[PDB]
Amino acid sequence: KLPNIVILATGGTIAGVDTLINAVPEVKKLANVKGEQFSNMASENMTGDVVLKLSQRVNELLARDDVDGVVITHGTDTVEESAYFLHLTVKSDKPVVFVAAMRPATAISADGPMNLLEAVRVAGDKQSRGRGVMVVLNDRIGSARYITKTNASTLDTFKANEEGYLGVIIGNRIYYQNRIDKLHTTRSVFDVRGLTSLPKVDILYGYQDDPEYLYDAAIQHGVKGIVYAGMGAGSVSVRGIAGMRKAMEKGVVVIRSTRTGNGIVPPDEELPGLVSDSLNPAHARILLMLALTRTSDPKVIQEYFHTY
Amino acid sequence: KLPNIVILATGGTIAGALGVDTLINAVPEVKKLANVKGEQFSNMASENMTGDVVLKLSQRVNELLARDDVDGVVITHGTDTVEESAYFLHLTVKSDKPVVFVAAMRPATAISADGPMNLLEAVRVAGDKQSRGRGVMVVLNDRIGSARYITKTNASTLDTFKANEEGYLGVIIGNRIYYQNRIDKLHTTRSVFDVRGLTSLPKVDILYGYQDDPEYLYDAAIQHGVKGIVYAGMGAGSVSVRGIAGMRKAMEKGVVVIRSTRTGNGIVPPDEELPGLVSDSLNPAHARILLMLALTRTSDPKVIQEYFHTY
Amino acid sequence: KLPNIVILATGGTIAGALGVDTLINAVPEVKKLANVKGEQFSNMASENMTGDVVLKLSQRVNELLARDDVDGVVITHGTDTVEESAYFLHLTVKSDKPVVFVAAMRPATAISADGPMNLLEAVRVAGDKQSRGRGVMVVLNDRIGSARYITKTNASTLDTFKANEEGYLGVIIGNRIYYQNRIDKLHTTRSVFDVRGLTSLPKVDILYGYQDDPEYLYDAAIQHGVKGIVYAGMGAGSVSVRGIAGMRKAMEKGVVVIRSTRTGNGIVPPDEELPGLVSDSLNPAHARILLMLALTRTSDPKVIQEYFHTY
Amino acid sequence: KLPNIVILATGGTIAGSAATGTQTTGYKAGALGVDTLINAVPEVKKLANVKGEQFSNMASENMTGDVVLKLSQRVNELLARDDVDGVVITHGTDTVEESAYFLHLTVKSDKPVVFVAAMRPATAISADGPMNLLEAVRVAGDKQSRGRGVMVVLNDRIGSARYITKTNASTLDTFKANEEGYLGVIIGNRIYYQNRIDKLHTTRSVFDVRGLTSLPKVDILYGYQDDPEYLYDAAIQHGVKGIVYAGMGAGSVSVRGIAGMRKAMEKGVVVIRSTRTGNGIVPPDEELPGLVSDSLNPAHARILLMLALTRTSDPKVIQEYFHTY
Ligand SMILES: N[C@@H](CCC(=O)O)C(=O)O
Ligand SMILES: N[C@@H](CCC(=O)O)C(=O)O
Ligand SMILES: N[C@@H](CCC(=O)O)C(=O)O
Ligand SMILES: N[C@@H](CCC(=O)O)C(=O)O
Repeated sequence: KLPNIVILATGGTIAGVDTLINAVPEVKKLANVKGEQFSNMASENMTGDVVLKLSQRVNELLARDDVDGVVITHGTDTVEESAYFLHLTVKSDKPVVFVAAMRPATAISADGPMNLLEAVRVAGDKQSRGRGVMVVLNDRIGSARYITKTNASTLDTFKANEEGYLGVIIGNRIYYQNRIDKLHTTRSVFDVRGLTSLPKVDILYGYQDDPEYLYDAAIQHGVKGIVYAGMGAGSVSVRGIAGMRKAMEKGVVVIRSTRTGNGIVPPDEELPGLVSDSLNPAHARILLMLALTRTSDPKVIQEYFHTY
Repeated sequence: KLPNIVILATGGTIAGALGVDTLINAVPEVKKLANVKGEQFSNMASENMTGDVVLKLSQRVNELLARDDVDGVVITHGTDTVEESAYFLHLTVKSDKPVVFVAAMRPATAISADGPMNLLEAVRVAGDKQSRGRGVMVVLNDRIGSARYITKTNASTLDTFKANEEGYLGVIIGNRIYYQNRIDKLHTTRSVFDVRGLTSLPKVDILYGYQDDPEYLYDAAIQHGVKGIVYAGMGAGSVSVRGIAGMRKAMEKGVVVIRSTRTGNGIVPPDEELPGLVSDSLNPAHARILLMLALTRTSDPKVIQEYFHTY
Repeated sequence: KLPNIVILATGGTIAGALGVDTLINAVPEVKKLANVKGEQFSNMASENMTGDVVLKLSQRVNELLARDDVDGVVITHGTDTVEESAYFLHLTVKSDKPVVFVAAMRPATAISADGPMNLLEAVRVAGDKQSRGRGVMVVLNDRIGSARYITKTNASTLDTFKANEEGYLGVIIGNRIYYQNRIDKLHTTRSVFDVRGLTSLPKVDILYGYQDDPEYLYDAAIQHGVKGIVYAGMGAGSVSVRGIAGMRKAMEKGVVVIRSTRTGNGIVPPDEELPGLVSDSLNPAHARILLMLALTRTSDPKVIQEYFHTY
Repeated sequence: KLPNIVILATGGTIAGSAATGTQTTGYKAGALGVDTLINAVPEVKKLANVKGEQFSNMASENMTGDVVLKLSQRVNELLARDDVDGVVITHGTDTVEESAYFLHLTVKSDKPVVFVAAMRPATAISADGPMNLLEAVRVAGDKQSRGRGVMVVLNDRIGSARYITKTNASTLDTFKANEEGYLGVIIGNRIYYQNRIDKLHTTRSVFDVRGLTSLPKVDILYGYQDDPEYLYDAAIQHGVKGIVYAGMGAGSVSVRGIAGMRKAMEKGVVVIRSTRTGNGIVPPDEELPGLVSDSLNPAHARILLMLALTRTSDPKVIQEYFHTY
């Protein structure tokens, strides 16, 4: 028979979850779908405490024998943060597929309907198991660890320039290309099912004349971590170095990432802080927050940035 | 005979430690492309380049290009903020003579260092008469990028400088320049921005957009006297309820807010439902440069918005 | 007043069978942007479009643009060979009025079909005063590509039309056109090519380059009277010993040989030690179009090579 | 101690030289010996115990299936030895993706096989060959590189032989897999692995050519406006066993191409519909003649079809190979 798929709605312009389902009745030929309204917000207002609750609910659903996979509708702007959080914390090999739309549901040539169909097909395919959390738009299956919104406004915005897609959906058929060589889901050390709150982590940009006082402000409000969206390969001005050294003196963990959009920030002993490997600032903040729920050991956190 | 090209050095791994003359003598082939003079303007890693110094760089380039014995200028620079320096000069250099920034992703001592060929290409571009009137250029890895579109897209690769949606102005293949595009924007001799009499620039900071982004960072920027804030927003400059509160406080105190995007590419469109101006297709670093220069001429938000659509 | 735009239909799945008026009524918003008139030129899948028909298409567009009551033309077309038809008109249409090809990767009946918004964007482009004088354009997926640079890069995706090295002329975001580039090539009103009196075109075939590529395919093309051969070469138009023998036989019989590349992008540079001319950055399908038009004016290889560097 | 790596040289610009250092074209490929290349990069000896072997010295546009067959057989011999930990193969850029994918399907070992090439001749200013070779040796000698299929390394990137292609005629960064990305990257003397390909290769591949002396003939025909039926006739008459069609869009066929393919199939020729576009999926369509290439581009599709024809004539089996290899 058909796979059993829960469509868990959080908001986003792709949207009422039942209104969405009935607007795309073809999904009912791909799966037995049940809609659940988890929240209804624009994703720029999604917060870590709500994402935590999202992961806890998804873990509960996937523990059920009558649930084969979950599709999560979400706004595009921060889907990559929510998706990567669940990538590290969902303790199941059953597919979890985030889906979103770049055009509103009323727009001409709205992309939401076909994105949803594709997400349900992916979530219901036996071959989709064990691949980590996925993000599906525009016929592409992206890994939550590599995929990012690369363009403010286009349909094809979700890309992983250096890492490619896990697969594509063409002609109602899934073509799997890659498995990511990173830890996730069932292999992940992270289990947050007993957590109720998350560590505070802020992101500071790197640019000519970047100011020291933004580090001061972050320290004074009690951040546990700072992610630096650095110039080039996490390069730091003399002002940023002063700010990072002050932050580390107060026990704040600093991760140097990159503002460029892609690539590796390599280790460098003459610079302060840890390095983000190929994690962009938004993903690096998610991983650092979760790491800080378990450890403050810099060697462990640095390995996590190389392996997750 | 040969064009007269000044190689104006600011630092960077293409040299920074080595002096400009060490670079020239390491690549003696440049002397077959132009009569080259080295001038050491500074010698810093580009992450320490500052607006006050970029201001002086533009003023010095303007003096050089005013001379009849200078046909063009090649500016050696670190990769990390070359796109900020180049766009500043894109808007303030008052000449059609070529200004070409060049950089290297590998240090000059590395195996297969890219600096030598990047410099050779930059000199060929700066000395070609067909390069005039094209705006400020950034040359690496056989590519000629416009200062308005080109950005460092990768932390660590040789091919990092790309303009994903706008492409390259031209390419250099087999010792020949192939020009592909002219940028459909105002620059250089048609720009209203003139800083030849300025000594300082308005303070403009950049704040990131992300889940749980904090209001206090807006408070801190206001309390330290920023005149503008560039917001590297989620998606098309979308703003959380906390960012909205912070922007409303900044605007009440007269700070100009530009909504840009953290994504890397594309258009932030006007939106009546959100605070602030929009950055068009300017990324946060370029938006900060334009906003700083705009604030030297006006505080009218409708004029600043038009600058962002035309420069 | 609204611009007057003709929607000239040739086929493709954007109307897939379906008449042009049905497509217009499926996007009634176009009537708010322009006074539109549909004209059914043909109704075929674009893999069956032929040079003789493209010739007539070019002649009909020139007739329409000669009229004072026509401000621009949108041409609906299949995706598979739109880049061939579009580049042909890019070289042969004698007007600065916009000519905008539009297509769809999903059939008109599909869920989330891209045709309606592509058509709406194409009409917005064709009717905008800022769109004049830019050469022939191809509009899909919010992007405006030049017919000289744009190509179908993916067999099956909505975002397939890209120009990796040259970017887009502009984009359409939030019901507004953002122009980024003007192509630095000759086209339309500055093109030497005129086919308004022709009824047929010279025969030109394309042969692939690959390991073990066979000499007998050159023999066959010669025997069937080709006037030109475009070679989709390995790398930068590299040729095996078998391809060299085939090209030398073709050139001895007066066949003009153009070396292009199978790679998808970039410059095939001059190499006097290899037979034939080089395609500059033209891919094999575009190179065939230019070679056909070049042969209507000359058989001089030096002149043809200059065409490939300027068009 | 250090891994033992054989550098097996076939030719290419990476062994190319010229009269001056300013010409990046007009040089001559396959003119420097492998020991000249190794001695130009002596740092390789701190990464591995290296042995150079001159297999051939030709421009890769002249590489042929008969020689690629011998290359696969020689690499299999080398990797069977206990004193060989991996192999680096220097090769011209123009057809490295064909040679690499052939060995991807036929090498019967998990030890790394890494193809390396250069877009600038060895004498050029800022020549890329030296660092590409050092990266390839680092990759071939790392035990974490085992079991990943055959790799192609240039410009700090590790590409799978199944996805990587030369995308630009002339640039250093030409080797890309737009939709599938890189297996890994090499930054700061360190390898970062990102992906494992979800396809069959090497030790899990059914293709074995170690006893073969010849390969089936397969030609490639382009799809375009006015494409001629006579090229199909010519291919049939010269005895092709397979035809790969570099089709318009998603393997779409004109009325002339359809007539040609039906003639070929009536004569027993296997037709694979691929795409000239550069990327993406050619989907099944029973309304059209032939099999479909999945995401294989024409040059890769030709290699897989040649190897498929060494073991099967069953179209269901061949189509399944194109979906799984
Ligand atoms: N800012 C909105 C955009 C619309 C959408 O992507 O759904 C959101 O992320 O929710
Ligand atoms: N952080 C250094 C990197 C070296 C370089 O790019 O030249 C700089 O930007 O100067
Ligand atoms: N083969 C069809 C594909 C559908 C389309 O692009 O319209 C054509 O090019 O006409
Ligand atoms: N045609 C030459 C160029 C080599 C190269 O660029 O590596 C070959 O493939 O051998």
